[PDB]
Amino acid sequence: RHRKVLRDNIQGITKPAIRRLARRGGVKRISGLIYEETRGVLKVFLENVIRDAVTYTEHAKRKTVTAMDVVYALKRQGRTLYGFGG
Amino acid sequence: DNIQGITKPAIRRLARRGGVKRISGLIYEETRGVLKVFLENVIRDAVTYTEHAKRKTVTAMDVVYALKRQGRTLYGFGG
Amino acid sequence: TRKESYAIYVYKVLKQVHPDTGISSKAMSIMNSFVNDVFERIAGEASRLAHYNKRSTITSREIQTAVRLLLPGELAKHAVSEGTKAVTKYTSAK
Amino acid sequence: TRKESYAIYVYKVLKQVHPDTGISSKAMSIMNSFVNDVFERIAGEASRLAHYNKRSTITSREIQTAVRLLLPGELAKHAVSEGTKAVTKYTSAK
Amino acid sequence: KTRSSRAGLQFPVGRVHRLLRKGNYAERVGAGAPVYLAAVLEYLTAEILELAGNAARDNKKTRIIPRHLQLAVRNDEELNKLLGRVTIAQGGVLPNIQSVLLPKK
Amino acid sequence: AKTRSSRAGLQFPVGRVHRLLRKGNYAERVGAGAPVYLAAVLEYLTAEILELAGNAARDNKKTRIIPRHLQLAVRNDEELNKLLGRVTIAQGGVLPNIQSVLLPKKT
Amino acid sequence: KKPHRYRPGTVALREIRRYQKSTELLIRKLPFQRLVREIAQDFKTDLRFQSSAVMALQEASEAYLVALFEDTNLCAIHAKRVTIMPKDIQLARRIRGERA
Amino acid sequence: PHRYRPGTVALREIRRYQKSTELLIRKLPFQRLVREIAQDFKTDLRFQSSAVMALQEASEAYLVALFEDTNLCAIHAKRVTIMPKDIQLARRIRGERA
DNA sequence: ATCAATATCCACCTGCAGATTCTACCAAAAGTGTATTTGGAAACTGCTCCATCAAAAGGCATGTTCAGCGGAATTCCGCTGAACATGCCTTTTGATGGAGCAGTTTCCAAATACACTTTTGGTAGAATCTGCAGGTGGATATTGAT
DNA sequence: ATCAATATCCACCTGCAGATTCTACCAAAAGTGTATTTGGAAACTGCTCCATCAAAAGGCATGTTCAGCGGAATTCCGCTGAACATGCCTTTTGATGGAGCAGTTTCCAAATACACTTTTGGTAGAATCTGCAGGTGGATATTGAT
Ligand SMILES: [Mn+2]
Ligand SMILES: [Mn+2]
Ligand SMILES: [Mn+2]
Ligand SMILES: [Mn+2]
Ligand SMILES: [Mn+2]
Ligand SMILES: [Mn+2]
Ligand SMILES: [Mn+2]
Ligand SMILES: [Mn+2]
Ligand SMILES: [Mn+2]
Ligand SMILES: [Mn+2]
Ligand SMILES: [Mn+2]
Repeated sequence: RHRKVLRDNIQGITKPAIRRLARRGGVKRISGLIYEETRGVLKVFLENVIRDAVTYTEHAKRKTVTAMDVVYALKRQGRTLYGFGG
Repeated sequence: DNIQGITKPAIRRLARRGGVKRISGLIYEETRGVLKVFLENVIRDAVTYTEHAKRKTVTAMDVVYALKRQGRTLYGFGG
Repeated sequence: TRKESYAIYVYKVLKQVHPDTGISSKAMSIMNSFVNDVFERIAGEASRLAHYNKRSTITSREIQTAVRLLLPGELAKHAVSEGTKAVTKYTSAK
Repeated sequence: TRKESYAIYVYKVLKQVHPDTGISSKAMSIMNSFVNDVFERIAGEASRLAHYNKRSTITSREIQTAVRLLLPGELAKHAVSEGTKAVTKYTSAK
Repeated sequence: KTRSSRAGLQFPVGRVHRLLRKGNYAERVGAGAPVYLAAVLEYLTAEILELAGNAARDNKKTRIIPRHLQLAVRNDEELNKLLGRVTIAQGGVLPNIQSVLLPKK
Repeated sequence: AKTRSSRAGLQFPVGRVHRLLRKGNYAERVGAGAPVYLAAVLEYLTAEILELAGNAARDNKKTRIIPRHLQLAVRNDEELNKLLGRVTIAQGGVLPNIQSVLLPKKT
Repeated sequence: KKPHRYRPGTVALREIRRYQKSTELLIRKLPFQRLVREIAQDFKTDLRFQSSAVMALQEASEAYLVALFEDTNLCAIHAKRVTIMPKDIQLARRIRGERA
Repeated sequence: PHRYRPGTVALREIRRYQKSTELLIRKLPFQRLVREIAQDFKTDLRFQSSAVMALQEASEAYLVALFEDTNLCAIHAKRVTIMPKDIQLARRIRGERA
């Protein structure tokens, strides 16, 4: 009972984590405003995928989001993912 | 030649419709190359649908199916 | 040589929305492509849904989840509302 | 609760090209997704192909055109040879 | 009397039913599926005809042409997204010039 | 009595492929040559990726192919890269690639 | 009596304004028809084309080049130029994922 | 008191991360973000742990490829520093934005 | 600020290509009742795996200081493109026969599919086997100050 | 170029988590024999596809000129990288309660194919119907010189 309240978790995506992703992306210099911009693009990306995954979950009358729900959601958005049963 | 038949003025009009105001001189040949690659990709698939149905006439439907599978869906010619 | 199309129905709908507006033959052809395109996208998603859940039937439920996955926010909300109204209005008949 | 996988065949093919190389469970999962993905892509293009031509059957000919529409130049050429070879060989027996 | 009328529709429920059964979508087609689908199609068609109609009236024309369909769809956020990867033949584009290109006033 | 795979000269299962084509609602009927042809294509594409992945594993002094070797194999091969152009391989990382202008000054 | 001439960029703006208003095809048909048959000939000789097939090819090719030019323009403006260059088209195609 | 010049450690960083495949965002914080967004669509959802990992592998792959395109946009403008307008141009050209 | 060259706009006019209504064909469909089947919903329920948290341990986030050097404003000017006017090559439209080649119907043989029912190639779990992650240390390599 | 602070490579070392091997069941492949079809082959017709002359003239190509765009060089403010110190919070491993999920069994509402019946939807000779593309006059706006 009583799961604690979730809020402001997008700030859990740290500036250091964001520089790393950018390094992997070949970026050498990063402006100070990039971090909030990235956080906003990630939220939009998660919202879109989670929305479709949850729609597949509800249609199956389940309450547990499966890896298959996420894989089908990524597939329908043209972001096919290999490695999770999909 | 044929690709060369696509003229500078025609390329300029397409660009005007695209909101372009100033065009560098190297743009015309660059465009021609892009148009040819685009046509090869679509015509290749349309012809493949033509051959499959054992025909010798490329239909609008053949082009429409080809545009669709290249993710360039087109309305107005059937299907 | 008969060739089916949604032309007469699109015309009937045009009359309910704009009684005094007509439509060109090219515009009708575009509207026919539109109906065919959405029919295929929705039926295709519905097919995948049933296959993902191991059922052999496509019901109004798969059509509904399909519309929800395919149409953008408000459009989805109204389509589901029309689809549901039509099914009710059809079960409430002799 | 069982579940098929192409794992044993992927493993046979691996032993044939790289006799001394193994494969991790995550790589194998990737390989299984790849096979499943290519199977749906080709089967779907073949399905579409048959409908456009009003045939109710998917034969080796639809698979071939589908492979031709789906794979890039060289991979298409080799796939068609291997496919054609397998059919001809299968037809020559029994 | 007519499946479309029992449903309150102009779009052909029976035809949709047949297209669904013959499309290889699944082994069986529920009775309500073609009803719901036909209504969704009619609704989307009306939504586009309604805005194309307004576009026609704005340009002082009584007949909807492809241009009006394009204007209707690209000016509406949601139809534009749904038809994000579709080309309407003879549709042209929305008048739109980047501000940095305008002459200095 | 030989399996259909054997009769076709394949490692991939013709029978299972035939059945998956049947249950997929791809068409009303499936010809007998369809699963054979399809099974061979799948087996050919997988031999192609495994050959290249296996080489990538040997290049990194490894005996076991992991996801990174599959990604190196696909991204370094023009055609597979295109076939899998909208595919993400979990745990694959990316190819080392640094834009020239970013390198330390001179030459 | 007369000399007169519009400044550079002024007629360019009227042309944008005029072409964004119309919907007609902008490449001449016959020259396009030839390009098309020539390309089709490299895949299968002696083909015929329904006239509506060549038209579908033209509407699609023109809508594609026009959208590409819009993306190209954004790339030139991003770099602070009002003139599109080959590098702008190449960047647009690379990001679109058409490869360079 | 030794000091690498600006850009020197960034390049070593690019080399080290382009070489590994490990997820770069911490795990728990990403999991909380997923739950929070999902909870806002539907309350009472549970998650297979592999569903969260699949979301994280897709999200990181998407951001890494977005930074690659963003970097090309910066370089096109004669800069070596990415800025929000680079990301916006990239998303616009990709069709992710109007 | 004042002209004057041109562009753009509104009102009106009307033939005709293309649209909406008339209409009779008629194959094609949509649809109703029936007898056969079955897809898949509660209710029960084994028991997987998900949520939650705590201890310990240290990796890594946070926040500050310092200054290297990136980005971008200003100025300038070379020369590339835009505008325009001249000359004519080439597209466009329509009237026009020659023929390729779609697509329909009929006959029919090869080739499906479903229920039977026999045999075994996978799969899950148990047992057996080994590649390589991660620590150590040390020789070589790269940077950056002088 | 010389020397110092640091990072990078790599080869050996080693416990172990994860992979490759052995086992007794069971979905699920694989031969037959009907009973049934799909769709190919051919003769065949006529829709439109191709190649073309012929006016009318609309555009393309070329050339001249110069407005103004784009980019190089120089400068310097302040943003962002590097590094350090501190300690918070993630990670890994268990440990537990139980929310849910999926796999049989039972069974009723709902779907299918056939067969038969009535009509809507497609077509097209038909033509009357009619919106608006183009063309003209004349008023006002835009642009750019002076
Ligand atoms: Mn919330
Ligand atoms: Mn600088
Ligand atoms: Mn002949
Ligand atoms: Mn056995
Ligand atoms: Mn190591
Ligand atoms: Mn038949
Ligand atoms: Mn300037
Ligand atoms: Mn702290
Ligand atoms: Mn009627
Ligand atoms: Mn007018
Ligand atoms: Mn006048």
